[PDB]
Amino acid sequence: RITTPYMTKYERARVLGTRALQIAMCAPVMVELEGETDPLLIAMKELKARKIPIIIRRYLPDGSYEDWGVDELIIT
Amino acid sequence: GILFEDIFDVKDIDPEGKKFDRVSRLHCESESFKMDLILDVNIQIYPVDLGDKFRLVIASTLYDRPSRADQFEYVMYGKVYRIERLSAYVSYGGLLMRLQGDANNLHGFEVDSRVYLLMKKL
Amino acid sequence: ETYRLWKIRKTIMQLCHDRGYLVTQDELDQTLEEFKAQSGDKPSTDLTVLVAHNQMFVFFPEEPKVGIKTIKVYCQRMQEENITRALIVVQQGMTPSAKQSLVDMAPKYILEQFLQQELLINITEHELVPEHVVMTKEEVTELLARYKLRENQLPRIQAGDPVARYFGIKRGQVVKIIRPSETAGRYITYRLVQ
Amino acid sequence: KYGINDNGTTEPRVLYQLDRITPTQVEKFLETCRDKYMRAQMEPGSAVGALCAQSIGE
Repeated sequence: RITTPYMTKYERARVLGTRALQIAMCAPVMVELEGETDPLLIAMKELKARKIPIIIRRYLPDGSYEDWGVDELIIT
Repeated sequence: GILFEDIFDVKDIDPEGKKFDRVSRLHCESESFKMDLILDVNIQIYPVDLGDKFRLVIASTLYDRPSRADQFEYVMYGKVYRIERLSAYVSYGGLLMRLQGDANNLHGFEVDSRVYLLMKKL
Repeated sequence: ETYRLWKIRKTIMQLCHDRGYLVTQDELDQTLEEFKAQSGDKPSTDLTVLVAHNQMFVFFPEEPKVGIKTIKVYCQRMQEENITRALIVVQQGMTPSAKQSLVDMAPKYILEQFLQQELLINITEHELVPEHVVMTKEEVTELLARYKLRENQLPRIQAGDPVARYFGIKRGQVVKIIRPSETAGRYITYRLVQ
Repeated sequence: KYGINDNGTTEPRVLYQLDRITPTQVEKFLETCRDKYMRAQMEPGSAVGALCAQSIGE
């Protein structure tokens, strides 16, 4: 609950990083897509509709963690 | 519909020296209102000379089908963009107008509003 | 000249006020005229302070290079008065055999050593040196916890640093540094000591 | 200098546009200066020294 409630540019990159690679292995798509064949262009459609089945595990450097749903974050 | 009008006497055709070939910045003085204005005028279309009485009308609207206010012979179009004895800066694309002085008759003005000029020689 | 035999006494009574003793305020600030009572005599030890905590014992041995015997002059009155901490403010420096005599008799009595021209300016009131503040034992435990940091892993200041040697800090203590900025002025950093 | 704000009505109406700061703007001014300050934080995990080595070296 203590880290920044803004999705950083390093979290948006990897969430788009692995949701692209998930959807390029026939994952179920959450956005009823409209002809986009680039898997990366599907993932930004997933982000803006805020439907990504991914929870960011944010590591405080002592070892404790703090989860954050991608629904529960403020993208830019 | 007129915001502001009076008769003006242009006194310096270009105060600090000719900087442009098509636009010279006039310095004028009103008649009995004493509104100084610093107006740029495209002189290739509408040549002006030293000591020339010319009318000046500021209107929010002009009312070829609605039969525009066309008795005047030089019409610009621009917006007011600063109000600083009030100054009242009007910009006509690039042509500035700094109508000044005596804020009781300047009352029609505001900021971010479209403003026509309607000049005429005398 | 006496700008020294006075400002040194001005500095160490700023110094042991910062280290938390009880110097009365009138004894702290002296103009030179308040020290012109003794001013002609000491050029041509009459200067030794004992102050206690809210107890250090400074020394100005008139010998330039303090030898082991000169320490041994007041090794005995160190253990006579049951005083635990001391200061030896020297003129030139210690003899290179005498500095071990401090660390041979290390845990019984402390007796830190300063030079003269090291002490002629108060380095705390220097514009480049920010306000070091020694933190308490409970001030460390609320530091480590907030940052979830082990005692080690803090930024580190040496024990022989000129401001650690000023404030009189053993290993294991943590100073709090208020570095002045321009937007905030309260940029706080901490330092574990080595 | 002029133009008393007795209730916001003087007779020349133009005078209230001298320094207009009307409270729809000043609340949008804060919600922007907050969010411009919150956005321009150091994003966590940003190779902070690797930015420093380029910005001294270049």
